[PDB]
Amino acid sequence: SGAKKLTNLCIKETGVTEDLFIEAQETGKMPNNQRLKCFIHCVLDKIGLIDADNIVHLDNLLEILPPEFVPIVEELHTTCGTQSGADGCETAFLTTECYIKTNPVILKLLFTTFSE
Repeated sequence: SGAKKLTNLCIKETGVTEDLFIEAQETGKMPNNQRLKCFIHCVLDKIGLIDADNIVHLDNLLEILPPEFVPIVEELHTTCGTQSGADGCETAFLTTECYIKTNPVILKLLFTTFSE
């Protein structure tokens, strides 16, 4: 139950609440709440996708994932890269906003996954 274990830890660590996830899903617009930004950073950090300098390395998934995920990961990495904000949580949020614009199908499924 890896993804649920990860989600649990990051919920407890950031204080994100279910109302924020419901609002993102029901409105299609992630709310600009710092606890949601930091949850997203927490998830990226747990998977190893953002480093201590707040640079995103989504291309890491390419050595890891089955070939069927390569085109999707490559497109998100090349289109979005690192969308830098003032700190790690802002960078995670801005980069994920770019991911949602680039591949809404995949990001909507991931949001249901990494949700309480």
